[PDB]
Amino acid sequence: PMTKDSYFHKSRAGVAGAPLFVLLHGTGGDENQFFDFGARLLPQATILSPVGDVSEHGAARFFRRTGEGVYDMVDLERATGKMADFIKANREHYQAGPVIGLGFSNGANILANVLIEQPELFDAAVLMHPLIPFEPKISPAKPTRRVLITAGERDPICPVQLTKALEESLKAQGGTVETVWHPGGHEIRSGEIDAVRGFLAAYG
Repeated sequence: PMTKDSYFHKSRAGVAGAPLFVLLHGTGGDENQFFDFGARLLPQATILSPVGDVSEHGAARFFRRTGEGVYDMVDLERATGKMADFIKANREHYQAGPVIGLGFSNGANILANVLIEQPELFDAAVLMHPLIPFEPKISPAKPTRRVLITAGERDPICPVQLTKALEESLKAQGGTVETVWHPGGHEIRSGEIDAVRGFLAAYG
């Protein structure tokens, strides 16, 4: 490999100075899950969509859970470090401006940890049904950071209290944080997609 090529991924070269839009699929998805979704969203962002590097007999993800589902913290740290680099490296390559990310479930989770470990990398992030189990140590982000969390209130995978708590954690780094709830489960509602559209409209 090379360094911006560190994940296998789809890409659509955008205008110089325009956002780097990185989108991260859920467990079981891949590089085409979110690609055109976000091409459509930021008509001229440079767009970047990797397939995760862990395979869970078949289903691809961005970091390892043990059997019966508990996150592997060494692998998560490994993957967070890989993502960060991958993003910085493509920033260079396309001469992109703001970095924006969007993730669903497992993908919002790797993205959330980046928000935590590199608090100053992202300008905007949308977390779709995140699950963060631990309590993040808090480092300050950029006052312009904007984050959107979308969540289900009967999501058997994402306990309300943990979403509510991730919310406050990010909110303490600085920037804004907005959570849009729906009754209902792990599914993305059309209402979530709306809020996504309204949220990223500030960026182009």
